Amino acid sequence: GEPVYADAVLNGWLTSMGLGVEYVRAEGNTVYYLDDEGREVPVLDHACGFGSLIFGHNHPEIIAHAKAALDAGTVVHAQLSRQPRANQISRILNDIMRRETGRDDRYNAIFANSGAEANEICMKHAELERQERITALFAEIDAELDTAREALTTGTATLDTASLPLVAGDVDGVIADIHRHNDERRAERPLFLTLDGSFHGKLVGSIQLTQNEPWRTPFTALSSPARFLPADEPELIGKIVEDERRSVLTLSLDKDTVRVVERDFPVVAAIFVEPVRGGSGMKTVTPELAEELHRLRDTLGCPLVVDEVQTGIGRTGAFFGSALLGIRGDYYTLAKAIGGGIVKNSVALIRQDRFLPAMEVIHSSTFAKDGLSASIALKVLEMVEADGGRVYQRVRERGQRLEAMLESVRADHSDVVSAVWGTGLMLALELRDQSNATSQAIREKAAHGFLGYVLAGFLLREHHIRVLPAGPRSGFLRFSPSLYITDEEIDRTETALRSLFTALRDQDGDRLVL
Amino acid sequence: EPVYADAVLNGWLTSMGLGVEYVRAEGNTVYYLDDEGREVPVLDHACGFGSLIFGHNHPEIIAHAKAALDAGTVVHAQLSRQPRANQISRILNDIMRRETGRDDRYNAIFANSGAEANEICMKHAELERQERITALFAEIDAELDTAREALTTGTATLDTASLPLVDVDGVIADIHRHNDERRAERPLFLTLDGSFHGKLVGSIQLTQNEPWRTPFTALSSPARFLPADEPELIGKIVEDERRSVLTLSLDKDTVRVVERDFPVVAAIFVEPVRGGSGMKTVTPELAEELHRLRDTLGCPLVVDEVQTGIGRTGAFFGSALLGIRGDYYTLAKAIGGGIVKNSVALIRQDRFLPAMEVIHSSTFAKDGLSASIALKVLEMVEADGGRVYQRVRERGQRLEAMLESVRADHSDVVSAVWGTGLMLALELRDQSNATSQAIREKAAHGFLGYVLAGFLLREHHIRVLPAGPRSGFLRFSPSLYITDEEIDRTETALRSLFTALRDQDGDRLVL
Ligand SMILES: *Cc1c(COP(=O)(O)O)cnc(C)c1O
Ligand SMILES: *Cc1c(COP(=O)(O)O)cnc(C)c1O
Repeated sequence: GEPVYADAVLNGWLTSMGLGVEYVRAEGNTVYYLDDEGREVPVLDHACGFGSLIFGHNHPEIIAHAKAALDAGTVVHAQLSRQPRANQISRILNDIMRRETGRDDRYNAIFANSGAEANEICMKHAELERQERITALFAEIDAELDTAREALTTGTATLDTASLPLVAGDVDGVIADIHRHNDERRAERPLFLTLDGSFHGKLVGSIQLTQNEPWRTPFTALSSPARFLPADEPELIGKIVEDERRSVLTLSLDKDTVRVVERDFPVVAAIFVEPVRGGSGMKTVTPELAEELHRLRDTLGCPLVVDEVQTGIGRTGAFFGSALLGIRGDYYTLAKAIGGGIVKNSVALIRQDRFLPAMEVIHSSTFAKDGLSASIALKVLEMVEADGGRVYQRVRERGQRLEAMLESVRADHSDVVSAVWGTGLMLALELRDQSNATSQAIREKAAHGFLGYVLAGFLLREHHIRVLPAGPRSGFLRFSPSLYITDEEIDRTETALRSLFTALRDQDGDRLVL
Repeated sequence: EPVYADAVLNGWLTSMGLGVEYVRAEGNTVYYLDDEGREVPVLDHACGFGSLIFGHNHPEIIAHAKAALDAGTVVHAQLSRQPRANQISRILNDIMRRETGRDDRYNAIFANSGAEANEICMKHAELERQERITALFAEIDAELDTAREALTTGTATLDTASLPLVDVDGVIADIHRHNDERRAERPLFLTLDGSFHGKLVGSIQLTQNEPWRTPFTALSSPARFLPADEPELIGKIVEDERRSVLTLSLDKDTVRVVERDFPVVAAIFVEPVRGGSGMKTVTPELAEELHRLRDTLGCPLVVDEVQTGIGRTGAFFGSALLGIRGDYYTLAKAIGGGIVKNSVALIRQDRFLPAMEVIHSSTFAKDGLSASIALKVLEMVEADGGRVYQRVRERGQRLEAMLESVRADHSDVVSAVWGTGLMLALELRDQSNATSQAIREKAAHGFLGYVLAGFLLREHHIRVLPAGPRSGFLRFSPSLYITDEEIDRTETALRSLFTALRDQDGDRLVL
């Protein structure tokens, strides 16, 4: 009935899913809402900012640091001055990367405010690399034209007319039609390669790189497209990228004879990959696929960009998921957990032998590289590295525990659960399709793509546990809690799930759907 | 030695005379350490490029933030009820009504930066454009259906003079072919000359500055930059951009293929006060041209207030001050209170498409901490019957006067004072023909303003930063707590600078 200035549709929808609740306080792995009588009810949080809260909500040590930084009158806005904290942060990340990959590469850091902004820095820099490639090729092509003409008009060579259906009739005329052709091509828009089910952001550039169809397809006309390569079938990937070859024309001299010929054009600006893929449902990159991506990157001459916005800061059980999994990228990006659960920060890391110094003075952003997020970033890095790397060891063993009880629930409920996916504290259950379900109310939700959200509402209202779905038809349930998740909390989750998947088995849509 | 960020950026700042690290900040003052380790106070006229309307680290904002942290505010609460967003949007809606007189209502989508706010608007504009497109293409079908069942059932003949635009069935196919090429063509954005709307893949296309933009041209839809001083040229430029689709029109007896307008323009962007042109305000003449265009093309007018907003012009909304009736608005910078990162797109509710609010999202957006701080900042700028704007206006008047008085005595080097409220700038006269070789070389490289800012820093301990595409303006956008004595110290600093520049003393200016 009444005026409403945000969230109306979003709120309506959440309520019907059974998720209309306001959390008023948070600490550790627990968030609180108020019941009818005004009491705080504790809820266990498995969503955790979609992975942002590796140390839980409002970790005391991070809050203290932030308050100290505020109390010291940290310079938050200090644009175009010396801010050595950036260098300090990038130095630490560089060290960690060496230690986890064995490789001795060095990286330059550009800081931003979100994961999508980090990736789009990489997009932009990739296009800078591509333009350099293009300038170098076109320069060569000129000199190949020059040489062919001063051989063709000075005596010494003839133009083989079998070559001519690429473009003819006459010398200067053919040069023009080649210049024409190449310029059309040069100004054509680049292509990005990404993986099926990829999620790389939702901004004008980065949304094109995100699989999910209702999120992307409305905005298709805005920005350069990506091809989504199939992860399970690496053998199809070679052919798909071949289809995307485009050539430019030039004149090649063989002392005596001159021919017009095709010559490779760089259309692909970059290849993007997630070590663990949210939108496919926490599926990790296989060694097979990593090797295909390395081939492509070697073959095309473009950077491989490793999106660690979600997988990074320890959640997989190393700092870098890529290092765990053996993905040798050329750019890396980071965000989410680096803000410590309280602020917004992100970073692109770009290898220094590819880095183009223009980028450092032609890209900028008002909020980026601020002092407060900077200081908090140094803190978070301090904390995950502490005590000889014992934090990763705790991530790994907490993850092992949680994967086991998840695997044990599957085993008893395989009629509704297909698979457990993921690694470390970044895990998911795959639900079996329920579009053919007995219960009319369940089946209708499944048809609408809302099954997972509905199940998450059951978990909430009946077991006070907060889970959120992943995947394009909300067909996965995500678990990415903090490393402080207790065994008793993991037991309470096992109880909750067995209850859920027994109701689903029984097809009890009265209980599941509101 | 090894170096992991900022090497080139730092090298450059040092040579401009701006290589300094600020270690602490309070009010309108930031501090660096001298050779002996003493804190040196510097007056800050840059102020986060306008973010610090209440100065660095305002006690009242710091206290609020610490309290919010101490209460265990829910920062990450995605996909739950976060009523603070609604509360923030409600307040902005009330302020807008009071300043425009208009009784329009606005929906809020929150983001993490000004560029993200604007790109929400870009995206939503394209959603509006796709709806337009679906409606037109639907009509065109029914115009085709009707023409064919008239052409094959007896009753009409196809006028063959029309045909060099494109058998019957063959022509339908070639029309469908044609229209689909057009449909998938990329949209156009209109913006103003010298516009700055962001530096992300989408928003960079909307930013004039050439070395920032032109490397990335191929990535995203282009914008046409319309000339602000010459509104009369704008009509023609937008005409050149017309594109048609083909359809079949029946005149009972006779049937003709004809051109029909296609919506290519997704949105028009404008800043009430234009950073990249050097704090030039939109004239009534130009506002009226923009209103024409928007009425004419059927696309939204997007008002970028990322910089001009939260009071800096002397109203909350610069657009309201200046009479720009936009359809979307965006806000950022000062709404983060000088300590956090927040932004918002406001979109009118009769244009708003509800899909947007469940198909766009962002991990950091709408977080609890920035939210609470946003409510605080709004509290503060609205307090005491609107006395804060009155103070912005009268502080701005003071500062504009001494700037205007410096110009008058140094018009041989200063062209103009631009801007309004506490958002002001001096325009420098071209020095590419300067006597001093060192000055002239810097001016040629586009580095003149930065060099002058280094003089101001090292000799008068004042922090100014340039604006404009050849760094040919000096910006002044201090906090509303700027004192008269601070404004006097700036007048002294400038007279000194512009006397050295007059004398062409490149030993003193260029280092
Ligand atoms: C700074 C600025 C922007 C971009 O703000 P960010 O937070 O850096 O994205 C957009 N428009 C104007 C007028 C600006 O001054
Ligand atoms: C959430 C996410 C992003 C986007 O991060 P934002 O800060 O919300 O822009 C990018 N990549 C992955 C893998 C993500 O999970």
